[PDB]
Amino acid sequence: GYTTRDCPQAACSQVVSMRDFVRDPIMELRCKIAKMKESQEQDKRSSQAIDVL
Amino acid sequence: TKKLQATIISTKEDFLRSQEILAQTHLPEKSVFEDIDIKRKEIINKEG
Repeated sequence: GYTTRDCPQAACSQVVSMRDFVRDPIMELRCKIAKMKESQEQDKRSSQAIDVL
Repeated sequence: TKKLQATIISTKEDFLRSQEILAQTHLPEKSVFEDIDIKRKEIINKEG
C-alpha cells in the first residue's frame, strides 16, 4: 500500500522498495550456529547431570 | 544420543521408583532356617 517506507531501524533515514532487499547468508549462519551451540550445551548439561546421579 | 539420554532419564526415574519400593523393608523372617529345622525335627519325630 506504500511505494516507499522509512526503515524501521534507527541510525539511518532512507526509503526502500521490496526489490532492494537481497539474501543475507550472515544472519542465517548466525542463527544456525546459535541453534547448534544451544542444542550442544543442553545435551552436555543433561548428560553430565545424569552421569553425576 | 538424545534417545539414550531419554532412556537414562527413564532409568533414573525407575531407579527412584526402585528406591521407593526399597523403602518398604519386606525383611525375610529372622527364623526361616530355624523354622525349617523345627519342621524337620517335627517330621522326623512324627515318622518315628
